[PDB]
Amino acid sequence: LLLECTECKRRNYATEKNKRNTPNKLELRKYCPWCRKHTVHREV
Amino acid sequence: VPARIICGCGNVIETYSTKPEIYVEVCSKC
Amino acid sequence: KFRVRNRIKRTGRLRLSVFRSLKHIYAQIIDDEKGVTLVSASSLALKLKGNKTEVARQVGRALAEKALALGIKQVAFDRGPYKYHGRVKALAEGAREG
Amino acid sequence: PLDVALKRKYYEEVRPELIRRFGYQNVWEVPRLEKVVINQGLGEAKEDARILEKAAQELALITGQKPAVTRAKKSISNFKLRKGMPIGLRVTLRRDRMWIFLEKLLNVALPRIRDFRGLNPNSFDGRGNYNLGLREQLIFPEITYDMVDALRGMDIAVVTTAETDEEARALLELLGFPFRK
Amino acid sequence: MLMPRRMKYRKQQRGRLKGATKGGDYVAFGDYGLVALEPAWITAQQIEAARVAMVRHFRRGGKIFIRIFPDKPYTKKPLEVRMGKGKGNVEGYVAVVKPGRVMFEVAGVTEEQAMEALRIAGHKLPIKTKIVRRDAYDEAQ
RNA sequence: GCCCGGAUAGCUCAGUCGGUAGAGCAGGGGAUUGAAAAUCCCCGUGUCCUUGGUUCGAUUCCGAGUCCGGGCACCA
RNA sequence: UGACUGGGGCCUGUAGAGCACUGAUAGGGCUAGGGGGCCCACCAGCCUACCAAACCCUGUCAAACUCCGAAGGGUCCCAGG
RNA sequence: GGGCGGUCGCCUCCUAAAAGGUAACGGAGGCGCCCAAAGGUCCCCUCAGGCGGGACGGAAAUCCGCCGGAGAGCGCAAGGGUAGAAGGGGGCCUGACUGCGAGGCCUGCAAGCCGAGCAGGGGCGAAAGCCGGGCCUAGUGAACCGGUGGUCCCGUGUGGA
RNA sequence: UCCCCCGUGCCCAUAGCGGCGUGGAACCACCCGUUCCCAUUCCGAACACGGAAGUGAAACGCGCCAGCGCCGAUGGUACUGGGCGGGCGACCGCCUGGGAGAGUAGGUCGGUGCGGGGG
Repeated sequence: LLLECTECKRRNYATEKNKRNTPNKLELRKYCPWCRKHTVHREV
Repeated sequence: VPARIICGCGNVIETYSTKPEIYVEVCSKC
Repeated sequence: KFRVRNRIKRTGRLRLSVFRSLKHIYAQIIDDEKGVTLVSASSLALKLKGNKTEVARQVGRALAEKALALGIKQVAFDRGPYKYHGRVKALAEGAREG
Repeated sequence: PLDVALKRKYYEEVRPELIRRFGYQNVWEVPRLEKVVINQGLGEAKEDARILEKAAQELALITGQKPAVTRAKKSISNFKLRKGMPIGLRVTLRRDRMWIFLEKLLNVALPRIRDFRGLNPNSFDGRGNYNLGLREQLIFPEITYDMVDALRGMDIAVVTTAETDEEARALLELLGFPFRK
Repeated sequence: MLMPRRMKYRKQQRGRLKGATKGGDYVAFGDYGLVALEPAWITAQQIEAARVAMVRHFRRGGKIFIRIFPDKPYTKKPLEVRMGKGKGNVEGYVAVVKPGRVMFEVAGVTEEQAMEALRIAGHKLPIKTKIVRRDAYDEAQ
């Protein structure tokens, strides 16, 4: 499944792939942005 | 813990296990 | 076997090898490629105490004073079957860090 | 609990009788016990919701040591389960705990075996060390009559430093292993 | 007939015939043998006609050794078809035979009958033959 | 992609314009008759999908998640 | 500096050969099963110029097998040219 | 010859004549995905088979003892590679980073591939260090036209739209 | 310089498997314990810690052995850069530079650096 990753409380994206049935729902994961250096990022 | 086994054939064997109170009908003596 | 040989994971020079025997504890600084020891020290085989972990530090500090004297600064830590624990040479001086 | 009958009455009797019987050179050249390892196995990771560490603690009573679960590798599609997730159930007894179990086993268990006559003679049959198995769990002393959901068995294996199964055949019969020769 | 009972692949290439035999060039099983002079592929039905003839001749006889195997498959396209459309079907099996290979052997029969039975075989075979005895065929050390 | 309807007994479906959880069929026990049916009495069965919230409490009332079902468009 | 040639150093899996791997293979030995005679159904028992695994000996086969392996070819350096 | 049939991109082996490359409606197989752990790091552990020996237990359910350098395993085809781990088990994690990138492989074009190193801010480790997804080689689609979310930009006399 | 043992590299089986002797003063190991640091899908088995009553049994070191394993000429062929033939063709022969693989005679139970401790 196609997927996009937002810098909780602003812009940004990263974009990945989840597997719904196989471990998915409410994907969250720690990552760096050019905007305000690391930041915890969620699905969309 | 240490323990006593009490046979129906009189005899008393003294080993260890858990729970010390043991009624047995017959050990190695019949 | 204890294959192990993480010592194989040595790239970028100067090996501080350690030997732990049932009675004793020894160590030699080696420059490979050349194939040659430069500096050393040992347990009571260096003439010393009958303890264990205290003894370790002592041989450690020993190795330190001798190395810096030759112009050797920094290295990399060994023990094959290490399990980095107990008998450690957590010594000042040598620049291998930690 | 640091010294039992089988312990003592091994060093102070069975020990010398074998240095005589066979004429050894070393205290290490004589046969000793290494280890005793029991296995249940069963195969009850099925339906009706299968708990059965319930029956792994009743095994921990008789032995005193807590057992580890052992898992599966292939798949008997012929008679159910696969992959992993299973039932096999095991415990390794070394020293003291070793003799304590063997103690009560020889004094109280094999006696309690419904008919009985003696252990089978050649379950060494060559490869040093010995093996036996059981049907019942209640021939054991510390396990009660009214706490049984269902009787079950086990596979007791006893290891030795001795090379040939002569050297061993001796050592066990001397500690009191009843044999149906 | 006389074919392999399993093969990695069902069809294979054609290949050339260099001289020599590489191996198979000394008798080593019976008393009298049959050696080849011309290179050829020898079909199974030839080998057979050769075998049955051997036995036919000296009925209730000795032992025959067929020291060669039809391991190689033979492709041929159906009649009156054009080219391409991929390789043919496999229609039989053959054995590669080059100059010096000892093809056949007999043992435990009168020199008289050996000489004869081997000669009849060569009449079943699409090549030139020669008969041989038991001379310096001693590759021991 | 966008706009409608819905989930309640094994199956298929009716509900207070917030305070009750109800039908038919199937299944089951009996009445029955030449056989098979059609009569006739009798009972079984619930997290109302779903987590939240309004509320004196909620199956119903509202945010939201989920799957089954329709309707209308676009495709470089 | 060129083609070509002399002297060096790497790289390579063909011709040829081989059977260690993958498969194929003729005969004999050794030996699980199965067929079948002796025979008893209480299940054992002995034999068989039957079919026959695995394993060993002798003899071989292979584009998509290789324990091995040339002549040559590729490239870089120094020269003649 | 054309039709009927078959095929059309991509990967692996052979044909291929010991660098590379190399044809035929030549021989034989696979891809159009998957993994929120099947990824990072640190610390551990070693196979398949075979012959013994063991209650229920087949001819490998799980147990024990010898022998067994790899024939097992690595999500799926084949090949190469691999236990001095790329394989099996746990703990902490998210580098399945942002900004670039000397230098090369490959090559008609345009594409495809490998990449040390510096800056930033991190993960695991005592350190040495390693990390810019996955043992490796298939899991793919130029431009054009549109959709959504942002941002220094433009905004038809000027401000805004 | 000459022995022995402990660490650690280079050679990549002529160092290997199996047999048979040895070695404990010193090294080394096994051994004694499980309070303590640290451990076990259960086990102080392993890792780990404090010890020294005992043993060289196991493990390791050192010898000696050729049964298996490993290495392996010299000759002579196979094949072949280049030059030239015979035949009507599958294929065969000469000249000149290069030259296997199998198999034979035979070789092998290692060699060799750096550093420690002991006479």
